Amino acid sequence: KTIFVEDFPTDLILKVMAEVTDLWPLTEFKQDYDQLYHNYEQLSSKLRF
Amino acid sequence: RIISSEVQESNRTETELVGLKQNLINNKLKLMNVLETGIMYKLEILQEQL
Repeated sequence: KTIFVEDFPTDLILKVMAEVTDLWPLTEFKQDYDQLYHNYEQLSSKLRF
Repeated sequence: RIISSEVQESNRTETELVGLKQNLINNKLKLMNVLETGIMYKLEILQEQL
């Protein structure tokens, strides 16, 4: 059976992209990860509480 | 000389062509495997989920 990416939990996708930014730490990618992780811990974490 | 350079060489070429035929048949069987039990099976499951 086929399962979409969104069916995987958001935390695992965030960890994958964090690893990607670890292996490609260039400033634009690092800033994009910082912004997206801040949006994570703000919006989705506020939604989590 | 006729047997070796012409008849047996023709036999060797014929055997190589038969081996290519068998390889093509195996590739065809694999492609029907990827199709029926695969790509059409994937089509069936995708249509089921859709």
